[PDB]
Amino acid sequence: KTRKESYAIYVYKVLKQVHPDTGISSKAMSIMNSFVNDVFERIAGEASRLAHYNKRSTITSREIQTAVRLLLPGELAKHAVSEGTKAVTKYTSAK
Amino acid sequence: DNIQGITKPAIRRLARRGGVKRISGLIYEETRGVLKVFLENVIRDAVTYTEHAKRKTVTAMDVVYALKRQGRTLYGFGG
Amino acid sequence: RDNIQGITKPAIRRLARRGGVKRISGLIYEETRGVLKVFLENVIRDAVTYTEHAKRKTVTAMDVVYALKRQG
Amino acid sequence: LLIRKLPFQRLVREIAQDFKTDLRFQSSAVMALQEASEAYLVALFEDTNLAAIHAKRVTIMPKDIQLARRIRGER
Amino acid sequence: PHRYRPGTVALREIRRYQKSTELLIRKLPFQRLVREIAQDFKTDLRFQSSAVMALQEASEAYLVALFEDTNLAAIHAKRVTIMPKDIQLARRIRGERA
Amino acid sequence: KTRSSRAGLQFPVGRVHRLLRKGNYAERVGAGAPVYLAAVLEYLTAEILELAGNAARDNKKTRIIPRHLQLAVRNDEELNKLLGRVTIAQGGVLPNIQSVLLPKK
DNA sequence: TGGAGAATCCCGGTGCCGAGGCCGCTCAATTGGTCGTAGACAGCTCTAGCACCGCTTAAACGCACGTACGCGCTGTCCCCCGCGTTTTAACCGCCAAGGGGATTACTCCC
DNA sequence: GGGAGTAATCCCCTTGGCGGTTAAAACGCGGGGGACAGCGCGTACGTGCGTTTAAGCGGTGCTAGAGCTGTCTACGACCAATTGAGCGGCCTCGGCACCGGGATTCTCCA
Repeated sequence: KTRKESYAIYVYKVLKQVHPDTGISSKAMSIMNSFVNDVFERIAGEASRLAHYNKRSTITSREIQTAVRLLLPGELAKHAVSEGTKAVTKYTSAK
Repeated sequence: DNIQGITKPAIRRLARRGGVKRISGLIYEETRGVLKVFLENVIRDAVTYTEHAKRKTVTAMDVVYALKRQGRTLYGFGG
Repeated sequence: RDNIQGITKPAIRRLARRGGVKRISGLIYEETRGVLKVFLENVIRDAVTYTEHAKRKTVTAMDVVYALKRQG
Repeated sequence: LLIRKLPFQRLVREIAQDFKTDLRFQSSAVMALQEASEAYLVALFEDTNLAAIHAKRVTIMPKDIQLARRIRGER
Repeated sequence: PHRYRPGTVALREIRRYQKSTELLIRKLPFQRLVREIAQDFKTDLRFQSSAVMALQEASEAYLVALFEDTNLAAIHAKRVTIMPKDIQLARRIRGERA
Repeated sequence: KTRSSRAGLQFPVGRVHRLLRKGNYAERVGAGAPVYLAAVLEYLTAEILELAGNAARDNKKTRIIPRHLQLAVRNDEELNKLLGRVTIAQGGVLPNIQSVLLPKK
């Protein structure tokens, strides 16, 4: 049989990191898999034309942060850029 | 024609789902005409990019692509 | 500070005839001022974002082209 | 243009001060702002013209003006 | 015999249909409808059931949206009854038809 | 050993990275950019599943149907701002009745 | 305005099928070294936006004032609405002809 | 030197046809309350003219941030080997809706 990549296990351990005793059916997992896929190619879209509008052929994270501040409004954007900032600092401070 | 299979109590049920309190009998022909407009638009785009893939069986995936060129895409079908 | 009243009501009434509206009530004007202020606050936020990422501190023509073509 | 220039640059600068301090503006970009905003507000007034005519009225008011903003859906 | 007043029945209907989520239009008339419509462009077009139900759910989304816009436009017009002139006005102000 | 363990992250960096590479957006890429993008992903999906669990405790259900997700996305003004442009398969509509349509007696 | 009547709800009992683990497999992340490379940083140029100001001015503002029609109220009537009745085609499902998307190799082209 | 058309194939997928049946489409019909014509009104709103005021455009400083370049050096592609994260067949027991029927709660007019 063929192989298909899936994100059931990943958001699965995310939700058991957050919600201990809650089950989820197949339809909600499918619509959120399509959601995370859709937000992936769209934000790859803004990353692409911020790269090419700034005459750049290289993706750097600064463009991705800029892309998410250009689309996502409000204080949720500030929380997202904050948690991502701590994520990339604990990435760069790793051994 | 098979548009008479879209019955008027189904239109009543979907209008009560759609939030309409009081319904007259003159909306059905307008609804069917605009249904022709949107549905032949979507199916011409879907069969166009179905035959762009050189296949003859129409699945839901290129349907989701034809919806996401419109800007009101539909989730849960690998999109 | 307080320059929302700079949009004069005869300029709004010229916007009404080129918009084609025959008669205007007095309550229209501050509503339209709020709508244009909301939309301007929406677009200048993107303009500041394009200015900040481009390692510059001024707004140019391609910046406003992108900011106006993003929403359609 | 019929809306006047220098309070429009002043108001755009005043609002941009709430976003980031001390920006400098090219003239042509602000002209692009002016012509685009003129286009959208003209459009919304033939929208309100059709709203008022369909409401059997000749004078518009902000209640009718807002229902159009929920027709487009912005807030 | 007992006969309920109109409007309370509509209130119960709108509550039980805004509570519900099931597809109310039958699948076989819509299936033969899209078969006949697909026969117009090219012959022998074959549909998966997933595409049919996805287009069906999309049709529910657009019709419920335009019904809610119709309702807000009609209560904006100081009426409870709906008329087709509301349909052309709601389709023009949406900008879908120029 | 994996970069997910060293990053303190939980979504796969390599899978989204190879999705970037076969996405052919540009030629060269940074290192922490998919880490940032993945971190934004579990933040946003964690907020979505938090609101889904909130709806689950609201309607006495422990297994989540997308009713929970539609109630979660359509009561928040930010989620109505971001996902008002997008429809939902098996979405449905909230109970909303007008003031005049109420039986004013 | 309260009771007859009917819709709703919720709990006792129930059956079912799929959510989630269990184990087998398997192949792209991972290590690490190398080498092309392109943009970070420093440096030279340059030019026009901003600031300030003065001569002259089209337009805004605000009150006076006449009045046109949106709204309140009155009267009408008719048109789908609730209830009852009658056909009806949608759907289970079982089978069945067959059809074709993807799975292997074979060989060609810019 | 790897993308692309060409050839069997097959087993899962497409489509449908036929028997039963069953809640639903649609029609019939009294009807009554909201759509809608008609009058009073009065008020805000259109227009018109004195007054002002910011305004439209020129003139100059100027400098400092945009625009272009040298370069080389850290930084990303990429390629041989590995394995454990992460794909799939299989099994099981519990979440949840169905059946049902009494407690609970709108509805109107006498």
